[PDB]
Amino acid sequence: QVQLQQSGSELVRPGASVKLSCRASGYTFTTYWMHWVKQRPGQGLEWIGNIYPHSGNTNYDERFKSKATLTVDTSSSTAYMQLSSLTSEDSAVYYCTRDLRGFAYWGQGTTVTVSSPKTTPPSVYPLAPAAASMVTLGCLVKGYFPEPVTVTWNSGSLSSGVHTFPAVLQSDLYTLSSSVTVPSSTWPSETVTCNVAHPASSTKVDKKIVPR
Amino acid sequence: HVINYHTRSESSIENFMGRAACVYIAQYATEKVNDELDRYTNWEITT
Repeated sequence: QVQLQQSGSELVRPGASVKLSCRASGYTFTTYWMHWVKQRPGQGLEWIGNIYPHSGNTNYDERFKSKATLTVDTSSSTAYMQLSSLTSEDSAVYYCTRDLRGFAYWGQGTTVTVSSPKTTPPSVYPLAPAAASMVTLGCLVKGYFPEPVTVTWNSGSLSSGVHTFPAVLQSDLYTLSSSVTVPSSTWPSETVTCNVAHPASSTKVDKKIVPR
Repeated sequence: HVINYHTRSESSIENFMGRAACVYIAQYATEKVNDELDRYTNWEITT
């Protein structure tokens, strides 16, 4: 089987050269076309270019030229797809399609958000009402800058009615939601908490939910 | 009279149909540049 997946890259300070590392080793070595598929959060699938290992011929496309190089090294069997002189529009999921009659062998992909930002910690605010059989719960997140965030409810014991809401953008700050439904026999009987985490700022915020 | 001549041998069915006629021009390569002119081409038979 073509092992294993692609690598990860985080936000890099502007001016340095980041580098992806696409680690498909399913040899088949080394005569194929490693075409890199890139897709925005606008759900459109675009093409970043391909590379050929037997002689060394790369390619490019009009919306990603100058200077996205696709270097090849058959000793390590990796394909490099990072673009320098970048802007913030390169914040998109970056796949790795191998060559067949179609685009059959993809990778798993990585999203690389690049800017000159500041990593902000999250802050759990209690969403609790101040009557009926079941009440929906939740705790709002407001103002975390990089897209790594964590979603838990009771650390793996009340993950039934957790709806995963997107962090749509306003004022350059991500705002998602995580609402869970509780029955009246456990509220306010057991102490419910929500614990979110930010890997990029390495900050943990917790809050216990109280009836107001 | 005049006596006559000119047998219809080339107006036959097999003399009109039997001629090596090209039906398809298959194209392939060794290094795959794109599709088409990829290696390994194919063609379902139709005349």
